[PDB]
Amino acid sequence: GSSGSSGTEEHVGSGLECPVCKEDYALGESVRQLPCNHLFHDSCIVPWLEQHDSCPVCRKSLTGQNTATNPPGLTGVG
Ligand SMILES: [Zn+2]
Ligand SMILES: [Zn+2]
Repeated sequence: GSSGSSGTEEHVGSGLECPVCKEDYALGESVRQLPCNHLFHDSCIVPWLEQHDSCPVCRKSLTGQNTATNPPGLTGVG
């Protein structure tokens, strides 16, 4: 009958679609991984962390040292 398998690699394409838009990834699509084991589109997270600086899913504090930390961009930012 039907014989064949591939598996579930870290980033192969298994329910890993970006949560920000809930669409999907792409070999060429620049993806970003979080310290909480959560990936996100380099175009969905970039503009996110620069506003919340956390995970849009679990919001896992992406900082441990003192508050004094390099800014996401320029004072202008909200
Ligand atoms: Zn996205
Ligand atoms: Zn997370």
